[PDB]
Amino acid sequence: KLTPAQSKNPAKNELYLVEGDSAGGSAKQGRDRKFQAILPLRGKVINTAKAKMADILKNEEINTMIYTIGAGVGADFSIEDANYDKIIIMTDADTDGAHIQTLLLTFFYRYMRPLVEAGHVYIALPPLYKAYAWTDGELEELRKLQRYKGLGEMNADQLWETTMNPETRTLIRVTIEDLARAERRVNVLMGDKVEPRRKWIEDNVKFT
Amino acid sequence: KLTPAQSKNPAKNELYLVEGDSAGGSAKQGRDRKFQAILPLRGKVINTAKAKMADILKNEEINTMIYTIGAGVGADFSIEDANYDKIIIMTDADTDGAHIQTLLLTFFYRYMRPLVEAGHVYIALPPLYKMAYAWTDGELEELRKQLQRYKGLGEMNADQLWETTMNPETRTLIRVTIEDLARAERRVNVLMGDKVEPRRKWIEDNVKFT
Amino acid sequence: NIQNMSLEDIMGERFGRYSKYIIQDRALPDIRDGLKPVQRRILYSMNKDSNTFDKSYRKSAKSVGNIMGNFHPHGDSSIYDAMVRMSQNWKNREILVEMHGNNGSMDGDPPAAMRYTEARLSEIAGYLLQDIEKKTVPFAWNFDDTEKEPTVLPAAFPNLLVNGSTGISAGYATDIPPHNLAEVIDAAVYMIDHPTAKIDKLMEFLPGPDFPTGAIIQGRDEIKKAYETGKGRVVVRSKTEIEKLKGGKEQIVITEIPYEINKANLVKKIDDVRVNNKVAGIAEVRDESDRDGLRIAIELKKDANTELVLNYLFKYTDLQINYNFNMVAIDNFTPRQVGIVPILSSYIAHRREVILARSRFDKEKAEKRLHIVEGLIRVISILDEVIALIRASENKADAKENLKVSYDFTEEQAEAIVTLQLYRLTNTDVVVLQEEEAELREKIAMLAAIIGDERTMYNLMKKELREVKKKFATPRLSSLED
Amino acid sequence: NIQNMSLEDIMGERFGRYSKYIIQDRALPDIRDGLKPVQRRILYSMNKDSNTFDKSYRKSAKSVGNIMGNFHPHGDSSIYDAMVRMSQNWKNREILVEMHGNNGSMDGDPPAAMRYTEARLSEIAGYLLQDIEKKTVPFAWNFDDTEKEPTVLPAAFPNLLVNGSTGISAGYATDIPPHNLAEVIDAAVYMIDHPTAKIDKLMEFLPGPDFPTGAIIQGRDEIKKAYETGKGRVVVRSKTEIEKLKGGKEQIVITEIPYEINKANLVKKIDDVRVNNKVAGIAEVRDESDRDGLRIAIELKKDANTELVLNYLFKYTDLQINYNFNMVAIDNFTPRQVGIVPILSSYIAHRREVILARSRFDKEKAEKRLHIVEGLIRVISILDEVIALIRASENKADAKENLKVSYDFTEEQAEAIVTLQLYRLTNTDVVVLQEEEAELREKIAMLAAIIGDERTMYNLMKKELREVKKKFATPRLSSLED
DNA sequence: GACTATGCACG
DNA sequence: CGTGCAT
DNA sequence: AGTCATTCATG
DNA sequence: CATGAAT
Ligand SMILES: Cc1c(N2CC[C@@H]([C@H](C)N)C2)c(F)cc2c(=O)n(N)c(=O)n(C3CC3)c12
Ligand SMILES: Cc1c(N2CC[C@@H]([C@H](C)N)C2)c(F)cc2c(=O)n(N)c(=O)n(C3CC3)c12
Ligand SMILES: [Mg+2]
Ligand SMILES: [Mg+2]
Ligand SMILES: [Mg+2]
Ligand SMILES: [Mg+2]
Repeated sequence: KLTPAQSKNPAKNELYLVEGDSAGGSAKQGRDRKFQAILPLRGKVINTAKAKMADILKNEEINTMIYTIGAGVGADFSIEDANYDKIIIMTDADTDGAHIQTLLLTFFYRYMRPLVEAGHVYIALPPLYKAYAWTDGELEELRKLQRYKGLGEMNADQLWETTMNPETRTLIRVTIEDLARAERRVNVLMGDKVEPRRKWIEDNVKFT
Repeated sequence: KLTPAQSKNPAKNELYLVEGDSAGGSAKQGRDRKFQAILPLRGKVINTAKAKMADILKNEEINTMIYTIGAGVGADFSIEDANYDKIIIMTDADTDGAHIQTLLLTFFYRYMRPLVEAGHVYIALPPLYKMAYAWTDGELEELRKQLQRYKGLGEMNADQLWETTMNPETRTLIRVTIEDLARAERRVNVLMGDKVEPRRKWIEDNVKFT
Repeated sequence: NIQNMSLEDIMGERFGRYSKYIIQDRALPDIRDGLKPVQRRILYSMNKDSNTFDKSYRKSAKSVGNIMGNFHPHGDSSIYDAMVRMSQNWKNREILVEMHGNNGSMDGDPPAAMRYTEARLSEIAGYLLQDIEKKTVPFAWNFDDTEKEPTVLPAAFPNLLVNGSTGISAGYATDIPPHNLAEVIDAAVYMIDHPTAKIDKLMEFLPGPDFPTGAIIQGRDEIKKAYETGKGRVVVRSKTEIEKLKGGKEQIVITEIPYEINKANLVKKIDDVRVNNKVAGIAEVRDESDRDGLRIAIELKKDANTELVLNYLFKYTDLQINYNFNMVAIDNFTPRQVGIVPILSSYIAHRREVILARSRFDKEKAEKRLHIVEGLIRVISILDEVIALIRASENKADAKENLKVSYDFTEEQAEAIVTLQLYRLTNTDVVVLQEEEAELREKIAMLAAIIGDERTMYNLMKKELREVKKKFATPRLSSLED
Repeated sequence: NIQNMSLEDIMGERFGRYSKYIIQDRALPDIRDGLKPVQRRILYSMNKDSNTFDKSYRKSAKSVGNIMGNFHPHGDSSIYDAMVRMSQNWKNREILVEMHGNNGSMDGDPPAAMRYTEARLSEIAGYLLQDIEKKTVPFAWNFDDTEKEPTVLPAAFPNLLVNGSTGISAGYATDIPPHNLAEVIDAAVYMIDHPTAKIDKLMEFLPGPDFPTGAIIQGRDEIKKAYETGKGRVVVRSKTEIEKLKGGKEQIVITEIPYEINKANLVKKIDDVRVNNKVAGIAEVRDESDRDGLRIAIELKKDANTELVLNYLFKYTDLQINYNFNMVAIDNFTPRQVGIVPILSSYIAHRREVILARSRFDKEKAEKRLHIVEGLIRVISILDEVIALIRASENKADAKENLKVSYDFTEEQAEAIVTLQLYRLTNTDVVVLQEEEAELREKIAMLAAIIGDERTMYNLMKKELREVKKKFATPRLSSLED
């Protein structure tokens, strides 16, 4: 299920977590195989705050992540015995894409916090517009246009140019700034209890 | 895989071998569950006059049609033990419908002739046209007096399936009847055999390309 | 090449972006036409493409493709499964899509894939789209920015209650059951005349849900509770008969089952009862359902207590279930838990909006023309000098100009006059044009009145509402008790 | 009730229908445009829908659905898979469909489903359809009987040889390899001048196959046999290099592989040689192919006989394989095993029919216009008299009769005049019309000459083929050895 | 969205 | 075996 | 053309 | 455990 790097190097190597088998393929095809591995997430990733640790373990996407990163899960987790210097979550710049980022992150917080706290978890930002633009702002500079609907409309040449190439890519580094407020936020948005969530949404989401 | 009839009756019970899982479902819905069973054939059927008998007994459909007609296959075939009186082949009226009928028939001939010999193997003729329904371009001109051109079973509702092709008191059937056991061997082997040359020639001699 | 965001920060934007979309634009229906986005697109698209009830069916895949390419930016399976559901008359009380082939069954077996089936809109579906071409409803651009699409349909009948909805978003979910069309309309008509109507009165017209699968609905108190607050547990229970078999045996005969319950799974679950002898006296469970009737027969042993068994089944199977109302819908962009009254009220508000819009449009058209027809009537009176002036003109632009300057035509009249084909000059019958001038005025009067008189408008609304009911009404299927 | 039928007789009737159908309408290409029916519908449909190289891409699903709904009545996987191959530039020498997104690789991994990808016609596809709108090609009713579709495309270049085909029917199969566009055209143009040309001479223009995957083709003698009989067995061997490495170790490097071979399986089947130590010397197998260049590194041990290894691999893997020509195609509705001459002649024949039809069409159009223009020129000298005559008529038909009778205009002229918009009486400029008239006569002449003189027609056929070559020409990719 | 099995002709 | 339109 | 997993709220 | 639009 995993497409691994060519040589083992826990100081360069990178694990790309890609939404969907299809964009999985384009990443497998556009990457630099020497130091870039590909793990396609095929479907919506299990919620690790809501589910039983029993189920969390029996989960394909979840096992192969533990196994591929090879650093153990939860308590028995040693950042030392890792496999990658960077773990990169790459999804469509669409809402379900965001949802997926959300679920992966709650897994990495609840069961590999060290990894997140050590700044090894990143988030690839695919271009929003076609030259390329990421900002409704750059788009103006550029106009002096295909609105991308997901990774699946991108050629492997373009993926690399814009979002896999360390030289040309714009990344997000996920940091834990206030351990207290982070656990609050994660447990609210992703937990078993609905009402705190609804409330959160009413108070925070602007329906207009 | 199989959808059994409700009451076991080697005198009335029908076996409907239907092209594709979906039309098989449409049939499962429009059948008369008391005596009509449904065994979907999921894609093109193996050519039993071309393949090793090993790979033939490993085949999902073949296996499951030998073991539900319950008479066994080959030499060990006892017509007396069979579980249905009528075996009905129901395919689209399209060309690959034609092809499947071919493939199935060559199976019954090769490995269950007693069945074909006894006049127990039929072919359902679904209607070609709806204006009411018609089966013959001629029947069409009569209805035109007082048009959907069906491209397969896929576009018929169970209600319609029943009314025209599954209802015993409404449907036209074709009864496969071996007239001359000698000619029928040559015919099956030219068309379905492992040897290409004969068949290419047969096509050249018989098929009018216009 | 690298930017830092906090967990609390990213986790926030992401879940917010998603939550919002899933609420406004996925799982929950608009309170006015009772449709979720996917469904609205299915209908609008098929309709734009002339794929309607009076015309021949199209391949399902063709429809699905055009929805995807034009309006809905999501999986084709989502779109098709949506389409197939609108075609199943054991889920929709009034079905919006007619589909040929295997579109499923009450045994929950899989529908033929979109390569096999064909579809058109149902006739009633027509009425959800009625007058869409008259600028009666807000449009917006599609993702492509190549096409405008409607954000809500005209809705010549109140679909949200007739067909219901379900129902799973983030922070909110939905369960609205089907209701009888004639009934919902009687209530709406009443509420038009009596804005401040109370539930107790409304329920005289709209007594309770009417499931397409029929059955028995028990609990007038909880029904009322739901119509008031949008929440309520009600009981739904199978229609049963007791046949006497030979040998002092009895047979329980089921003929309608609860909404959303899989017939085939039921029959199995009932048999598991007979097989484990959880309760005593079941002889055989036997589905006898055919293409034109639902019928499960439970044969009992001689000397089995048939009430004891029937009760066991109602309790420990889905032969009887609890239906929970949970009426959430999208009102003014936001999720809103709502009962019978804000629903009907919103439907009405909307129909008002539509009818005004519709009437402005029609009247705008009759004006534009009535205006041309005056122009022509005058031209005839001075044909000779007008041809003379166009002859003098240097080109179209100048001709229109000279027409305005010398005879006080308006641009629009100028354009009409100047684009007449020569053979018009043969006609000097003003009288016919006057009959038209008249019919147009008359028409505009009637229109303006609607726009400018609230009562006159609402009467229209009622007239139309009743037409719909006369045309599509059918009898109740589900019986009510308490 | 029931009708009797013989097994002998039924098997004959059914397989006859299947055989015929799968032969002429599925698996084998038409000898003129080199397309299987499904390929032709794909192009014709995408083109009808303005899904062309110069316009934006388009959800693949939208396209597939329209194809399925209007023309090709089969599975969508068949249709989409066909459409994908047409976009894969390691299968087609000159791809006919451009496709954004994962459309496979040489490693054979699955292309994104039509849910995900977007497509449009390649620019060259344009030329296969050139003049489709000018009655240059025989049309037929679609299964619906709702829309006519082409039975062959105009083919502005000889696609059968450029992109090849393959190829499994009943009684027949086909394998025709890709060819260099510039070469094929050169051959064609020669044969146009020299109808009786023999293979030896054509091979000075069409030396042999040009795979888009490159490599080395070996067998000048078998190539001739194939170009003559339709059958032949040539050899294809991978392009390789040797790189000297640190430590005095050498390394084999493959940069091109044989047509229709899976890079991924190859590499496995090669590392299986290493692993079974089938030949001595292999350190490591390594795929190093990346988005811009194929590259398989075979690293050897310290003292290893590199010419030994390289040979063993050619012999015992697919680093070298045999391609078999089997050139079958549909000529006059029948399957014909055919070689380079039947093919090109058929192409020429066809291009002849198109150019003739095209010209008949354009001429007729031009005469009609000329006729009108002639009428307008008279009308100007009698503008007023004509206007007066129209005024004096009673209606449109009366006007035309007075035009015919009083000034000997023709029905078609009268209609033109009588349907002019009023503003035209401002543009009363006869010189510009006389200019158009001249331009028109000149055009009609040029066109009449083509229709009336074979050699003039063949010069066009040649002029044009060269325009295409100039525009789409590219270097050979496969090298040839004998 | 991957996987699974067939036909048909051909080395 | 593997190819490519079909089921 | 079925099979397989997951999300989200709910009782 | 299902429900039904999504991946
Ligand atoms: C059924 C069936 C299969 N199987 C798997 C088992 C096999 C056995 C022989 N029935 C049937 C199978 F393995 C693959 C397909 C298939 O790829 N595409 N595109 C299809 O449309 N179908 C449907 C038949 C048309 C498939
Ligand atoms: C992947 C996937 C599945 N599975 C089954 C295995 C499971 C693994 C565990 N994630 C993935 C699955 F079981 C079903 C679907 C599906 O129905 N439709 N319509 C889809 O589009 N997909 C693709 C994900 C988008 C499906
Ligand atoms: Mg997406
Ligand atoms: Mg078919
Ligand atoms: Mg119960
Ligand atoms: Mg070899």
